[PDB]
Amino acid sequence: RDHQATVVDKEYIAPHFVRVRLVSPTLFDEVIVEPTSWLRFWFPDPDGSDTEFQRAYTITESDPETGRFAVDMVLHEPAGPASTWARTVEPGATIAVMSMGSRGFSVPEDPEDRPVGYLLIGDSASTPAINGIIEVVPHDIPIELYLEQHHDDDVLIPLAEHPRLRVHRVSRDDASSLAAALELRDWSNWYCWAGPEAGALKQVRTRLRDEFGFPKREVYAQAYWTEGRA
Amino acid sequence: RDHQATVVDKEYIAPHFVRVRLVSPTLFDEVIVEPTSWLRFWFPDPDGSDTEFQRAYTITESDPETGRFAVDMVLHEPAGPASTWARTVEPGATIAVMSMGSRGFSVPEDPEDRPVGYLLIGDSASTPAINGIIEVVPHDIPIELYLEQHHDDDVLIPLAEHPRLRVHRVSRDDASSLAAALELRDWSNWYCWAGPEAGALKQVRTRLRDEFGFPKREVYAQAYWTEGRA
Ligand SMILES: Cc1cc2nc3c(=O)[nH]c(=O)nc-3n(C[C@H](O)[C@H](O)[C@H](O)COP(=O)(O)OP(=O)(O)OC[C@H]3O[C@@H](n4cnc5c(N)ncnc54)[C@H](O)[C@@H]3O)c2cc1C
Ligand SMILES: Cc1cc2nc3c(=O)[nH]c(=O)nc-3n(C[C@H](O)[C@H](O)[C@H](O)COP(=O)(O)OP(=O)(O)OC[C@H]3O[C@@H](n4cnc5c(N)ncnc54)[C@H](O)[C@@H]3O)c2cc1C
Repeated sequence: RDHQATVVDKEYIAPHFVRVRLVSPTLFDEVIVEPTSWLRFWFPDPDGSDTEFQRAYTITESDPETGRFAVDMVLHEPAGPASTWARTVEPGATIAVMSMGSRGFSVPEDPEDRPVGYLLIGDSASTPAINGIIEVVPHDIPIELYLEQHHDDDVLIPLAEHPRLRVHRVSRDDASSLAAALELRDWSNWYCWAGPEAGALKQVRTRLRDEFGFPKREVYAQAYWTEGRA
Repeated sequence: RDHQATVVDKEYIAPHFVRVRLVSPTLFDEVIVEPTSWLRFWFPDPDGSDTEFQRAYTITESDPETGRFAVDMVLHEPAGPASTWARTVEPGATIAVMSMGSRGFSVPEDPEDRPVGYLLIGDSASTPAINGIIEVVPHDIPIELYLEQHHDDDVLIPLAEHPRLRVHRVSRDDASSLAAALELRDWSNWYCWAGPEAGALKQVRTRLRDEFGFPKREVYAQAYWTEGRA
């Protein structure tokens, strides 16, 4: 079930990173926001037709009592309907939103059931999701963050703070760069959350399973976008 | 004159080796970056007072058009105000920086005026400076690199690539270990750049002059730190 949402504000978090604030009073009814919770939007055709384009974006602000919420959107090159929308939308615009397909992230209750560390892999598009994860990881658990870099402005996108976060930025030469940048160490009992580009995710998953020995139950991997395709 | 710099990013190049990225548009108004160029930072008191502590760090990244730059910092043991800062600083923090007393490294333009080889001596603290040197040494000039080792993780600190680079690692038993490790060979017309610990440098200089026959003008020696002293 979709809901209509009205844009109320727009803030430039980084030069190519736009936070769009909306309101949808019935959206969060029985829908609890978790780390990496996301929404489907039906974005308008920039060229003016009635065709709409469904894209996914992570929730970065939420107030269930008012239905106010926000999403952070990368202004990527080349552009698409959603990033064009982020660039040009003004408060007062409306858009249909839906919550369906989103599984949350959670740290186990028992400390002795928790991973001995989190391996987070993504880029600018999954930084909202990864930031939500970092904000809930206990302070005594280390975090190895790998961010595939596409522009110099990427370093300006704010990251969540954590006392045991170690950040690694990866220059993308091809789809093999992200998997090759991963440190070869002991990954025993670690948990991996990966939301990178589709072509890079393929070679990342292969490395996690075969070389790093990650079990399936300790990996969540979803392609957040695809190079050269919608 | 100092300039205010804002921290924009932090990356863990090695487990005890942190690259801190900053921005300061006015810094590169009168500063030209050369190999081994360094800056003076006024680090804050980790204990929370108004006292500041001036320390030197090598420029590893620089963009004069935007004012963005980076330094690589060793997380040493025992810690000091600067390495504590490297461990604990978050993006958005500010710090005063100054360029004063920094002389660069250069290779003679005339090939017949160039050294027949480069003898590079240092450790993790002078590895950013040494890397900058390696990157500009012509491919037909051999490089003999000696790095005094303090921890096993020191081999994880990336070195610059060079077709004629030969690396030698030295375990430190005392201030005499580094000098004794140097190979006794013909060093005629070689050039030496040395930035090790102060006590080790004293005995290195003596061996360069008294035993290896290095002229004073073919040697650059600068102590980068002192054992048991701030
Ligand atoms: C669960 C989920 C959550 C997501 N959350 C976010 C979020 O919070 N913030 C965010 O910015 N993105 C997020 N994404 C990714 C976003 O949906 C994609 O980037 C999407 O393709 C952008 O839609 P678009 O209309 O702008 O471009 P599209 O029409 O899909 O593609 C047009 C062109 O732009 C390229 N392109 C698309 N995205 C990128 C990109 N990041 N970087 C470089 N090039 C790109 C494409 O390769 C293509 O060539 C999420 C994806 C998923 C699956
Ligand atoms: C021109 C110049 C450029 C330099 N560039 C760099 C650079 O790019 N990256 C870098 O990491 N360092 C660099 N150094 C060395 C750095 O300035 C010293 O390590 C400095 O002492 C660090 O300041 P601190 O506050 O962390 O420790 P301090 O307060 O000075 O000393 C605290 C304690 O830690 C010890 N200690 C200090 N440094 C080290 C060290 N490397 N290894 C082991 N023990 C140490 C000291 O002996 C002392 O006991 C440079 C020095 C010079 C002169």
